[PDB]
Amino acid sequence: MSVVGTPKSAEQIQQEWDTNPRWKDVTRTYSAEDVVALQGSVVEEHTLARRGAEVLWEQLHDLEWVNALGALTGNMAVQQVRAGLKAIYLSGWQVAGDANLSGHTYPDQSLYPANSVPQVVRRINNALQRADQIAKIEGDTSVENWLAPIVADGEAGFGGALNVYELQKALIAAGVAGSHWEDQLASEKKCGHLGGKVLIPTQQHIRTLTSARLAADVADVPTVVIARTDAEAATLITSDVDERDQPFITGERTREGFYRTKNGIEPCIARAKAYAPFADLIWMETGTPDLEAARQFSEAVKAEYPDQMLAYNCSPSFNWKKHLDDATIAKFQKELAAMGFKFQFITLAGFHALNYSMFDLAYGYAQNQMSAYVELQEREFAAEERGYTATKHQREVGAGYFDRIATTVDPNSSTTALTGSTEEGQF
Amino acid sequence: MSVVGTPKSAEQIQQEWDTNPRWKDVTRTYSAEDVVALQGSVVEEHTLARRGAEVLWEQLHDLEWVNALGALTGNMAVQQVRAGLKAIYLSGWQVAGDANLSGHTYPDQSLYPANSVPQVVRRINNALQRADQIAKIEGDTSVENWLAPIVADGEAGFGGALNVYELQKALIAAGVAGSHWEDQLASEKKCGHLGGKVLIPTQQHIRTLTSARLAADVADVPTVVIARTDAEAATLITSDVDERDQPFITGERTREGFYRTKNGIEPCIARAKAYAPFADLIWMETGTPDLEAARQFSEAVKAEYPDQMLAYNCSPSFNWKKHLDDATIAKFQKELAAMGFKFQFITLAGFHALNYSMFDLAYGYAQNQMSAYVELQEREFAAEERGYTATKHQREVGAGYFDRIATTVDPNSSTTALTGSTEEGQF
Amino acid sequence: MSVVGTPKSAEQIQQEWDTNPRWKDVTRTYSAEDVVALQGSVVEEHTLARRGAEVLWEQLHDLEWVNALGALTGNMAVQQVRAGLKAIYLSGWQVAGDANLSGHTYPDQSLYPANSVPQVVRRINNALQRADQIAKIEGDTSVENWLAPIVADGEAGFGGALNVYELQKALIAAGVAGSHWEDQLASEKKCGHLGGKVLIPTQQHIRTLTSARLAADVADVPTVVIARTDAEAATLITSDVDERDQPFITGERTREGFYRTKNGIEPCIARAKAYAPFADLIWMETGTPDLEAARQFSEAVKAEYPDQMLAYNCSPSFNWKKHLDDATIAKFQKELAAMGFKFQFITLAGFHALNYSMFDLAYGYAQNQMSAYVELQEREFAAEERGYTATKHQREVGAGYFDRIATTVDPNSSTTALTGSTEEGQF
Amino acid sequence: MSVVGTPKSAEQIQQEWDTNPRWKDVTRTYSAEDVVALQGSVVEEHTLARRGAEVLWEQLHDLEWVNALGALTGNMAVQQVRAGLKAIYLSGWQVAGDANLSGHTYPDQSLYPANSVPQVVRRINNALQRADQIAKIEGDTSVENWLAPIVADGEAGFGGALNVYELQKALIAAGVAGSHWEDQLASEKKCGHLGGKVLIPTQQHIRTLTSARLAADVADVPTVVIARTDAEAATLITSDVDERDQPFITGERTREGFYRTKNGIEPCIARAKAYAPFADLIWMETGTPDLEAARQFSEAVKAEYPDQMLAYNCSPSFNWKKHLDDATIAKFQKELAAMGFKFQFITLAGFHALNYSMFDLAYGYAQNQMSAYVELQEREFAAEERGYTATKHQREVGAGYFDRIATTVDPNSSTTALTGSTEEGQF
Ligand SMILES: [Mg+2]
Ligand SMILES: [Mg+2]
Ligand SMILES: [Mg+2]
Ligand SMILES: [Mg+2]
Ligand SMILES: [Mg+2]
Ligand SMILES: [Mg+2]
Ligand SMILES: [Mg+2]
Ligand SMILES: [Mg+2]
Repeated sequence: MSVVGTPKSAEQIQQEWDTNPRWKDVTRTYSAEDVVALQGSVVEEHTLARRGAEVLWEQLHDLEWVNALGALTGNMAVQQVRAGLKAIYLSGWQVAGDANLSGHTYPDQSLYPANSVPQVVRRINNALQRADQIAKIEGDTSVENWLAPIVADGEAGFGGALNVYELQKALIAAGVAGSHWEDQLASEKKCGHLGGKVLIPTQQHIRTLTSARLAADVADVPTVVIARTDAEAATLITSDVDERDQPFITGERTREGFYRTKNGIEPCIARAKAYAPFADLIWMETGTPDLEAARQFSEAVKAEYPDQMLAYNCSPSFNWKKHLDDATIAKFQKELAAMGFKFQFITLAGFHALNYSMFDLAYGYAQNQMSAYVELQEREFAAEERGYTATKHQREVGAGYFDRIATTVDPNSSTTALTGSTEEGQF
Repeated sequence: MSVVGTPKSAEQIQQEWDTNPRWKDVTRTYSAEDVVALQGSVVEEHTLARRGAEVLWEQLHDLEWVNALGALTGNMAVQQVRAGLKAIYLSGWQVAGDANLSGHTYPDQSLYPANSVPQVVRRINNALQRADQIAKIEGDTSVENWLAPIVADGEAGFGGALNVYELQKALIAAGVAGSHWEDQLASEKKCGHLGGKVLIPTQQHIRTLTSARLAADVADVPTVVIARTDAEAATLITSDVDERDQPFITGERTREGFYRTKNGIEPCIARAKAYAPFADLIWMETGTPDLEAARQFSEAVKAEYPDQMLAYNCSPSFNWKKHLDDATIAKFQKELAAMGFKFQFITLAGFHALNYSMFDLAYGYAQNQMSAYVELQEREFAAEERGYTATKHQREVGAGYFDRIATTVDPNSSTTALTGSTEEGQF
Repeated sequence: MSVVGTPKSAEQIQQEWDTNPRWKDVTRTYSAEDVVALQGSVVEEHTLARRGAEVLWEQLHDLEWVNALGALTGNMAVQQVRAGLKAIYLSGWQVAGDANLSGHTYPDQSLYPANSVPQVVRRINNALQRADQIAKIEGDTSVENWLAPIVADGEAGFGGALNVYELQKALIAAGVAGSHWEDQLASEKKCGHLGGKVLIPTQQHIRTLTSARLAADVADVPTVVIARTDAEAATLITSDVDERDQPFITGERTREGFYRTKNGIEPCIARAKAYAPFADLIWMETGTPDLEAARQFSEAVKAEYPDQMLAYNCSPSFNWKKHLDDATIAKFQKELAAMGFKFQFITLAGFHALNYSMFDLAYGYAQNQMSAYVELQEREFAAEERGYTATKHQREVGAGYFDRIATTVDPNSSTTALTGSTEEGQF
Repeated sequence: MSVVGTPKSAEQIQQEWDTNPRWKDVTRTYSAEDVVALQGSVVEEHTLARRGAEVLWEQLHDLEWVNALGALTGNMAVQQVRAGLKAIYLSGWQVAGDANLSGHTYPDQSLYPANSVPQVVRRINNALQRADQIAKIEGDTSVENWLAPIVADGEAGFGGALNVYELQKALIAAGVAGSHWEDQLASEKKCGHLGGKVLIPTQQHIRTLTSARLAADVADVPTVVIARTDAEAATLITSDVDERDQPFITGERTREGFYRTKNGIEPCIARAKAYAPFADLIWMETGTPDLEAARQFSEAVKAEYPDQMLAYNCSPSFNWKKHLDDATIAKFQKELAAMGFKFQFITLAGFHALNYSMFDLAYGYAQNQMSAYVELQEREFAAEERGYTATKHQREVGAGYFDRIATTVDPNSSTTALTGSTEEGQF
C-alpha cells in the first residue's frame, strides 16, 4: 500500500518518447526498460525541474529568442526577473570565482567541489520562490513568472560518465531547467576563452550527453540538454581513437601523451553535427563575437539539421568596442536570433556588475564617506519608476511574508517586525 | 612527544592581562587559571584572527577613524580593499538576505543557521588571501594590507551564553578581527530599524559579552568585542529581575509574559555604562542619523568612561537627502569621529550596490541587449585609471597564480591557462 | 502559463480537513485561506515527506505498535530496515554528539546549526533510496518497504515560532515523516535526562505545535506532529503568565528571572491534555523506565482524549537492569503498546552501537592485530544466514547499481567495477 | 605593520631542507624561492597538521610499526584512540559509502565532492580535541596523546595537478598528518580491489606527488606523503608515452583509446622505485594477503632504497580464512613490520564495525525489543574494565566540559546540565 511516487511503466515512457513533440529528433541509445530498471520503486517528483524545463522549451519556441545574464547570488536572479528577463544563466566561471563550496577564489579550471553549481541552482530557486511569495501577499501581478528557468553549467562533468550522471541528477534535484556540457578533458578543464584546452574524442562527449539525458529520464523530467564544443581554439586531444577526429590529428604528440589537433570552425561544425542527435541546443565557443562566423556555423549545421536550435555566448571576455561599432552591437542579438541562436547569454554579467559597483561605491566612500553612499541611494530612488523595489529592503527579503506567518500562528503576537519600523516611516 | 601548540601557563596569561596596554580597563570576571583549564593540551594558532585583531586595534588608535562597508561576497571585500578601505563589515542582515547556509532569503530575525556568518568570514579571508597572492606574483605593491580586519555580526548569539561561546569560537577559527553582540532576545531578534523588539536583562548581556571574551581568551587571540544596545526603540524586555532595568519597567506585562519598558536614549546610556567594562567598543542603535543625538550619547558615556571608544551604524534604513543637506552629509563621519565614534560602517552597502547594479544592467539588457552590457564594460575600462583591475577577469580570480603553480610542478606543461587566452589577446 | 505545481483552493483544503479521517480531532486555529495565502504560485511536491507521513500514519493504526532505533548515519538506517524495523528515529542528541554541520562534538543543548537534522534526514532517505535501487536490480524482494518513515527531532525549535516553522519546512523538504517538539526554552535546552531544564508556558508550546502544523500545511503534506513535555523533571519555567501553569509555580525566582515550579507527573498530565488537540502523538519524558507510571500517565490523558496516541522513549540514559528484571524487560514494549504508546524508540541506540563496536574492535586490534578483525569478519559471514548483506561491501554501496548506469550509457565499456573485483572472486 | 604570519625567507627554507633529517632523500624538483613566491605575505599556521605530521614521522621511526583502523565518524576515532591506537586512517571508500558532502551512498569511484575527505579530517580532529578537553578537566592521563595523527585518502587527485594541490591544501587546513595518492586515472578511479582500473603514466604520478609536496611546503608543514600503485591488478593504461611503462604495453587498444598492459608485481616494483624519491612511504595494492609477495616487494624496493618505508593495506576486501590459517593471521602484522611495512591499516574497519553492530542490534530488537538493547548495554558495562567510557554518554560528548564553560561565565547559574541528570543518578 501507498502509491505515492510509483514509477511509470516502460510502455508509458516509450509512448511519451514516441508521441510527444518534445522528443522529436532526440536519440536515446538506451531503452525505456533501461530507464525503469534504474528508478527503484519510488520516483521523487522534481516540481521546479519539471516546470522550469517545460517553460524553457516553450519559450525557446514562442519567443524570438530567450536571453539571460549570469547570476551568482539569489538576489541577483531576483533583480533579473524583476527587470523583465525570462531565464537565468548560471555560470561555472562565476561559481569558481565567487560562489563555490570550497570557499576559495578559483580560475575556471574545474577546481571547485562538484556539488557547487547545484547548490547555487537551489539558492536561485529559493530566492525566486521568496519573491513569488512576497508578490502574492502584496497582490503584485507585475511579474508573470517569478520562477524563470535556470540554465546551468555542467562543465566537463568532473570526471567520467558517472560523474556527469550524478551532476545532472543533483542539478535536477535543485530545480534546473537546462544544463550544458562541453567536450574538454575535465582534469585539464579551461574557460573556453582560456588557453591550453584539451578535447576528448567525439564519441566520449556523446557518452556525456547520453549520460545527462539518462539522468534526466531516470528523474522523470524533460531537462533541456545543451552540447558545447571547444574545438575552435583547442589544439590538443586526448586520443586519436575516433575516426571523426582523425582528419584533424596532425600526428605530433606532447610530452604528456596528448595529440596535437588542427583547431577552427571546421572541427566545430563536424562535432556539432555529431552531437546534434543528442542535444536540444548546440553551442560553439568562439574567440570573437563575429556575426559572419556565427552564420557560417549556423548554416553549416542546419544544412544537415534544419530544425536544430543553437546557443550563443556573448562573452565579456571580448572587448566589444575594439571589434565592433555601436550599430552592430545594438542589433547583435536580434541578428543571431534570426540565424537560429535561440538562447543567448552574457556569462560573466554578474561578476562584472558586482565587482564594478562595489569598487565604484567603495572608492567614493574612501574619499567622501556618506556623500558616495547618498549618490547610490538617489540612483535607487530614481530606479523606482522602472519597477525597482529593493529600496524597501525589509520587504524585499520577506519581512512582510514572515509577519504573515507570525500573525497566522498567533494573531495577537506583540512582536511583529514591520509594525513600527524605519521603513514604514521614512520610505 | 611533540610540543607544537602547547598552551601558555596561567602565570603568562595573567602577566599579559596585567601589563599589555590592550587590556587596560578590560574586566574579566573569570581567572587566568579558568582559561587554561578549558584549553586541553593543544591550542590551535589562529593566524588571521590574531593578525586581524591586532591590526584593527592599532588602526582604531592610529587613524582618525576606521570605516567600512557591508560585504557579503569575497569579491566585494576585495574591491573594498582595492578601493582603499582598511576594514570590512560583515552584516548579519545581508547574510540573512542573500548568503546563509540554509540557501533561503530571510528577514533579519536570526532565522539562518548559526555557522553562516563564520562561513562568510572564512570566504572573505580566502578572497583577500588570493588577492594578496596574485599581487605578490605580479609585484603589485599598491595595497599595503590585503588582509583587512573583518568585524562580523554575532547577532544575539543564537541562544544562551554557550551558543555565544561557540559562535565566537567559529568566528575566530574563520579569521575574524572583531565581533558585535546585541542585547535582544535571540528567539525574537529584529533589525535595529525594525519594530517591536524585546531586550534581555542588563546582566544577561554582560554574561554574553563575558562569554565572547572567554571564547577569544581560550582561543588565545585578542578579538575586538563590540557591545550593541537596542534600547532606543525596544518597548519590551524579557524580565524585570535586574535592578538596573527597573527604572524603565512600567509594570505592564503582555500576553507572552514580556514586560513593557520605557525606550529612548536614557536606557541606552545606562546600558552602555553597564557594558563598558566588558566591551572594546559600544554601539547605540539609532532610529535616525542625527549628529546632536550621537553627541548626547557620546558625552554621557564618556563622562564616566572617558577612554571608551564608540561605534556608529550609518544606516541605509534612513533617507539621507530627506533629513540632511549636502554639507551635513559630507561632514557626518568626520563629526562623529571627533566625538569618539572610531568605527563607522554602512551595514547594508553590499545589498544595495548588488541589487541596484544588477537591476540596472538587466533592465537595459531587456530593452537594448548588448548595448546595455557595453555601457558597463566601458565604465569598467574607465575605472582602470582609479585602480580597478577586475576588467581582466582571468587574472582577477587567479589564473596567473594557478599558472605559476602548474609551471612550478611541471615547467614543461602544455596545458597552462593564460597563454593563448582572449585576455592576453584583447586586453 | 504552466500549471505544474499549482496550489489548491482554500475550498479544496477545507474539505480535506473536514473529511479526511487523518484530521479527526486536529485543531487548526488558522484558516484554509491563511494556508493558501502563504503558498505563492507554485507548491513544490515533497514525495518522500508525503509517502513517509502516509505510511507512518497507516502503521500507527495497523501494527500493534511502531518501534524504532536512533540512526545517525545512512548505513545505520539501511541496516535497521534490512533487519526488519519499519520506522527510523532521528535523535538530535546523536546529531549533537557525532553528526552535525558545525563538525563539533556537542552535548544535547541545541548548540549545533539548526539545519543539521534536516541534512541527516536527507542523508537517511538517500541511503534508503540506494538500498531500494540496489534491491530492484538484484531482484531482492525480502524487504517490502525500503523507504521507512523517519521521525526526527525538532528539539525546542531553535528560537521562536518562525524558527520552528523553518525547521519543520526544512525537515519536510528532506523527506521526514514526523517530527517532535518539546516545551523547553531553546536557549537553555537540555537532554530530557539532563538537569537544569527550563519549561516555557503551556500556550507558548501550543504556538510551537501550531507553527509546525502550519508549515506542514503550507508544504501540503500530512506530517505527523509529536508533542513532548519535559515537566516531569524540570523545576524552572520562564514565566508564570499562563494560568494553566500557575498551580505549580512556587513563587521563588532565580537571578536569571526564571520561576521555580513543582515538577512531576501532575504537570505532565496537565500539559499533555493542553497539547492533545495540537499533536498526533504525545510523549512524556520520564526519569526511569516504569510501567506503573506509564499506565498512570496513559490513563489520565485518555480519560479526556480516549483515542490520543502516545509515544515512549525507552531511553539508554536509563540503567535498565538496575530498575527491572529480565521478565519485565522482555515484556516492556508490548505492555506499553496496550496502554496506547504506539510509537516507541531507543533514542541513542546508534551512538552506543557505534562506540561500543569500534572500542571492542580497536581494543582487540591493539592487542592481537589481525586476529581481532578476523573475529569480526567471521561474525559477519555468520550473520549472512540472518539476511546480513554488508559483508559484500561493494554491492552494498551500489557498485552493481552504478555498473548498471555505466553499461546503460555505454554497453561496451571496458572500465566496469564488479567484473574483476576481489568481491566477485572471494565472496 | 604586523609581523604575524610573516613567511620565511628562501634561505631559511633551503637551510631546513639541507639539514633537517626529515628531508633526507626527499627530491624536490622545484626551488625554495618557488615556494616563497606562492606564499603571499601571510602564511597561516596549521597547528594540528604540523603537530600531527611531526608525531606521525617520529612514531614511524620509534615504534615497531604504526597501525590504524579506518574511521568515518569523529566518535569512531575517539574510540580507536581510547583503545590505544596511535594513528587514524581516513578511507575514501568509507567516505564514498557513508560520509560525503553530497549526502549520497556511492561506490569507490571518486564520485563525491572533492572537499569531502577534508571535512571528515576536520571532524575527526574536532572529536579528538573534545576528548582531550574532557580528559584535561577530568584529570584523566590514561591516554598520552589524544591528537593521534590522521592519514587520509587523496584518491587520484580528482583531476589534474592543480586539483591535487587544492586537495592537499584543504587536507592540511583540516589538520591531516599524512595523505596518500594513487596512480589511477581519476575519471575512472576504482577501489584497489574493484575491476576496470586504468593506470596513468609513471611521470604523471610523479607530477601528482610533486604537487602534493608543493602544497605542503607552501603551507609550511612537513606532511607525510604516501605513494600508492595500482599496477598489480590494473590491465589498462591511458598512454604508452612513458618509456618506463612501455615494457608492459601489449600493443592492443580498447574502444575508448586505453592501452592494454601486463599487470603484476613486476610493474609495481618498477613504479615503486620511480616514486620512492617523491614519497615518504610507498604502498602496493594487492589481490590477496600474502607475506611472501610482501617480502618480494619489500626486498626489491629496498635493494635500491634501503631506508624506504612501506605501507600495507590489510584489506577487508580479502576473505581472510579462505587464504590463511590462524597462526599466520596472528603474526601477519608483526612479520610485515620486520620487512619495513611501518604503516599498516584496515581500510574498511569502520564500515564493517558500524554495519554489523547495527544489523545485530536491530535484528534482536525486531524480535525481542528491550531484551536486545540490554544485552548491548551489559557488554558496555563489562567493557569499562578495559577502559571504555561511553556508557556515560553525557560526559562522553562534553556535557561536563560545557558545564565548566557555563560556570566560568556565571558560577551561580541555575541551568547547568550534569547536576540533576540520570547519568549522575544511575551510572
Ligand atoms: Mg563554464
Ligand atoms: Mg538535436
Ligand atoms: Mg545584524
Ligand atoms: Mg570598555
Ligand atoms: Mg533531542
Ligand atoms: Mg491529538
Ligand atoms: Mg581510497
Ligand atoms: Mg622516499
